[PDB]
Amino acid sequence: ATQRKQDDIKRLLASNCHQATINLNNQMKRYISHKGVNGIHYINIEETWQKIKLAARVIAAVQHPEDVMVVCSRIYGQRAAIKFAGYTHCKSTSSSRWTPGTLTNYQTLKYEEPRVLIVTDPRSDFQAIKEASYVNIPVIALCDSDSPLAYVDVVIPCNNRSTESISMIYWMIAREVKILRGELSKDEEWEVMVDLFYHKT
Amino acid sequence: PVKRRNAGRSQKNRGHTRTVPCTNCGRQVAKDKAVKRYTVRDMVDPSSKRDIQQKLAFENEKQGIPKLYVKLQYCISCAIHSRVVRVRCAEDRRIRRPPI
Amino acid sequence: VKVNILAECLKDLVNAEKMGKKQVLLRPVSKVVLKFLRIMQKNGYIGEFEVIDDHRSKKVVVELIGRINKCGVISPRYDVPLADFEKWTNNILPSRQFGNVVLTTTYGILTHEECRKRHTGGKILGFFY
Amino acid sequence: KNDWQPQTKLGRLVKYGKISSLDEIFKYSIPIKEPEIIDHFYPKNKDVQAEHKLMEEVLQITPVQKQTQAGQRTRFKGFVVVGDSNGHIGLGWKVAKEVQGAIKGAITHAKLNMVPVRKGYWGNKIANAHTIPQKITGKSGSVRIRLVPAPRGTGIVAAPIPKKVLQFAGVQDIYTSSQGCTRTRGNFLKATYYALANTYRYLTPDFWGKPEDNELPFETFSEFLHTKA
Amino acid sequence: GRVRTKTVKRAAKSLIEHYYSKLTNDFHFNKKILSEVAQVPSKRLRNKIAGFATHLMKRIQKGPVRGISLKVQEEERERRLDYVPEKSIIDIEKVTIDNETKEMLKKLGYQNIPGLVSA
Amino acid sequence: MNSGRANQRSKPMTGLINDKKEKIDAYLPRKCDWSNKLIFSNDQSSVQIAIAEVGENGQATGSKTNVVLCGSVRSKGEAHIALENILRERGLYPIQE
RNA sequence: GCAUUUGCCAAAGAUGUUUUCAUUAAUCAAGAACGAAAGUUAGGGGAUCAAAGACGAUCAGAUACCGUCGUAGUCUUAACUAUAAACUAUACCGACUCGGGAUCGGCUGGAAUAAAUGUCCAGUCGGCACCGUAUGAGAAAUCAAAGUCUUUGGGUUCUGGGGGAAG
RNA sequence: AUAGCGUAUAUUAAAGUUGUUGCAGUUAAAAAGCUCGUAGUUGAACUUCUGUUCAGGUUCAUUUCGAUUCGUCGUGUGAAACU
Ligand SMILES: [Mg+2]
Ligand SMILES: [Mg+2]
Ligand SMILES: [Mg+2]
Ligand SMILES: [Mg+2]
Ligand SMILES: [Mg+2]
Ligand SMILES: [Mg+2]
Ligand SMILES: [Mg+2]
Ligand SMILES: [Mg+2]
Ligand SMILES: [Mg+2]
Ligand SMILES: [Mg+2]
Ligand SMILES: [Mg+2]
Ligand SMILES: [Mg+2]
Ligand SMILES: [Zn+2]
Repeated sequence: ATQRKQDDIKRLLASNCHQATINLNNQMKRYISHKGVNGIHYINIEETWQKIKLAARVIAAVQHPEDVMVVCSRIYGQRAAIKFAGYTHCKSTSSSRWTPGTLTNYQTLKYEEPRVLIVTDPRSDFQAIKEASYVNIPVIALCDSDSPLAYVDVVIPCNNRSTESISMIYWMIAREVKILRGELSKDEEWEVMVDLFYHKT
Repeated sequence: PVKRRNAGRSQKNRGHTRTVPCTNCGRQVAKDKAVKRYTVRDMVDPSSKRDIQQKLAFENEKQGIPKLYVKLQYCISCAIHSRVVRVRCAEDRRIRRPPI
Repeated sequence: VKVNILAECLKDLVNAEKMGKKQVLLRPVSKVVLKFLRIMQKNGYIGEFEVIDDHRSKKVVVELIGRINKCGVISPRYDVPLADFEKWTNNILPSRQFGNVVLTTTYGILTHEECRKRHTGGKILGFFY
Repeated sequence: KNDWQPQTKLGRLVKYGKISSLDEIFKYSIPIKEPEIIDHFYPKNKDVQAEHKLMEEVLQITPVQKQTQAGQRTRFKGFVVVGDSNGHIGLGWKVAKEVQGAIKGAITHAKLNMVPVRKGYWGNKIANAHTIPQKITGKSGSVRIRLVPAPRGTGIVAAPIPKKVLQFAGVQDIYTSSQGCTRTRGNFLKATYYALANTYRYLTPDFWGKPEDNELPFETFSEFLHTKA
Repeated sequence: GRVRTKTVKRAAKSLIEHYYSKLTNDFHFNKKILSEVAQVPSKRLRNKIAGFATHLMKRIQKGPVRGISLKVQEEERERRLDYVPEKSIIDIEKVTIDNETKEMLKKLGYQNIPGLVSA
Repeated sequence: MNSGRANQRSKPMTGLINDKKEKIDAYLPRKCDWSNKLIFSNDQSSVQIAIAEVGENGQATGSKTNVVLCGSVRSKGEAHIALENILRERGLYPIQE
């Protein structure tokens, strides 16, 4: 608990990143702290923080950022993740329609060959993960309690339901990646509001 | 080629289940196997309803005409022929709570 | 009805190696099971293991890495004269180049190799590779 | 258009003479979809004495039937084996309405299917690994094949078909055992192939230690790939 | 029977794709534009293409359209969508915690971090 | 009870070695860092994750840990676990603050 | 195979046990207890249906499907008989390998109320199942066993070896 | 094929189509309608574990060395399973 870390957990809490649906894929058993009277499943936030940083370290690892690929289906993380790809200089799946064959078919128009893949809802974005499975491509996923971890290498426990949550997760990851890349000081605050990544109605 | 896993009858954990005569034909059929639909209909065509509800002597009736209750039990040949149940594709074949 | 505790423990073991599991709880256990494990460990396959004393039979946790391709029991425990060794090493083992057939002898429980070096034989227990 | 323009990252890495050897591709388990990458490592300059000469063989050609809108529509299937007698083998098959077509497509397939057989020692280890490290098993459809290592100069003891496969793999000495309906040639071939492939799947005792940790070719060569050609 | 075909819709997509800055709500303009821009073997064809492309200009004026990706106009539209107040929603120095959230924080020991208001 | 796992990595891996002490083995496969299985030529789903090294200034060092995982492990959804623990034993996780 | 009320008679599982015995167990040629329906023997009974049969109709022909009748049977005492697609067409005892809700019977805590042989929640033991899923199996259909099988051995009975002839 | 070579019949491999090794039995032939049970076959765990010292070989390794030679010998030193 530095001031930095306290700011991190405060941000995470405020964005309500720790609220989950009621189903537990048992694969998630380890990431979930509390099970409430109202059935709400509560995530340990420390695990979230840790995983965010881990992820950032995987992304810093790929030499050339365009070999990292963010994939999102839902409407919330469209905005957030396109901004993410914006600051992170990587590739975005914009069209919510992921084309079967995108990773597998060298003949497709959307054809990509990332070194690392990042998905917003393993459950929604599943076809992407399945394709990654055919190519030897590792995956960082944003993961709710209901989400299958099959073929998922880094789990960041989240609430991938809300804009607030998803957006501030992609945000924090982006900021940490910036830091690791020396595009940003470790001590310095980032002038980009989280509010950008929110989905406007 | 086992067609159904159910084998058509809902019966497990017993050797024997009571046999029921089919409404339509009267053929004996297994109570598990039987296509059974409970019917609450009205005795009368809606037009006919208007006509009668005019003439009802006791004005203290609010929906004061009885419904007709039927527990209808069909042998398979009958419930197929009679379209109560009809042929579906392999995947749909296992669908359990379908109507509207 | 439990017959052959070595068989229980061995199969449960192989199963967990096969499922990529990191360790096995093993119950119940015998001398023979522990000497068999002491053998596989000495020979490089399993890792460290711990014995748990419940007042009755016992339990045994086994750290595995993964090495064991298979480890079986032969039942019945046949009679294996020195003459028959060839048979059993050709029939049971993956290749000449490795893997062991463990036996009880009046000189104790041995890698079939330890048996050629001790010049004895006769009761087959199991194998691992 | 006799010049190859790579559609794969790996394709680029190969054509431009960057990834060293074929086995290296096999090592980093980089998927080969491009049937060029393979002809690369096997040069067509034609020096008659190399055992690295890449060989193609048609094995099967089948008149397959379909009943379609009152017509009976025939195509051809074919099976093809590709191998250098030194360590490397692939098997492929293709359906097409013209024979030489089925053949070409099957050659291409077989190349995409290249696999690293492992060669072991029977008895005392002296010179040329003449056989397999262990006994292993191919499984395709009903069929099973078991490959058991044989002593020096035993030669290949095996049916005409798996024999042909094995010779392409460069296993000199072997014992065979087969279960199932073996006359189904595609399943027999397949089985033998998968079997041969499982050689490297088996964790033998000599594989026990810590492996080398290397960076993938793509991470090393990242600079190259992101130049625009 | 006025359903329009493959050739025509591919065409219209392309014509907008490259030319959107040149294009008008007027058919008669867009048909001449097309004529200059392209090889179209038929009068009839060109006119069908121009009409559909016009139709799609009108559909674009209203909002997003499937099948056509105009990256310039989409990035302009993206900058359009950003608006940020100075306060955000996100106040680090004041944050509100449920009862259950509090229980999990007790578990991690973070229950007391500065600026946390329980509800 | 870690001992066997450590001793396992203690010495280097070797392909087939004849009595003349040559290396005969065409290539030395990578083995998975969790299950310790062999990484196929043909493995569609086997994966090598590189993770960056971090100086106290947040700086990447350009230094990388590579964690190899094998098809069966990712596929069973053990990956998200395996990795974390592999990073423990290498001393890189959890992340300090 | 078993479905109305109540009373009686003996029996049973699961659960609960910091109760007792202490290997007393598993499977099983011999040898035995059961064993739908139909059928048989000797009495009863006989309402419904209803083989045989008598008739109507239908039909080229109907000794059939349909209709009106109707005997044995159907029910019951004592007895025989031993057979079914007697079907999960899936032997029994024992391990071990995925996930998820629900269900029937015990128990253990907890919560609400109108304070109980009732609710809800969380455990768990045993049942009948189901839904996902297998980098497990299979010729497949499919199978959480039909998995832990050429990487072939936990214990034990039974059965098969091209088709007919022929039970 | 060859001074031999056809054919018929029994038998051997082919046959994991008799199966101990080694087969099948939901639907291809195949689990007995069901229980009890004697022969038969089958049977849970525990007992001088262990440690310390000596010697003899037998193996192993080799940044110990040697001698000679087309490879054995001697020697190290430690390391083993022994006896
Ligand atoms: Mg029955
Ligand atoms: Mg055969
Ligand atoms: Mg009578
Ligand atoms: Mg007439
Ligand atoms: Mg009558
Ligand atoms: Mg209670
Ligand atoms: Mg089988
Ligand atoms: Mg399969
Ligand atoms: Mg299932
Ligand atoms: Mg067997
Ligand atoms: Mg039949
Ligand atoms: Mg005993
Ligand atoms: Zn009927």
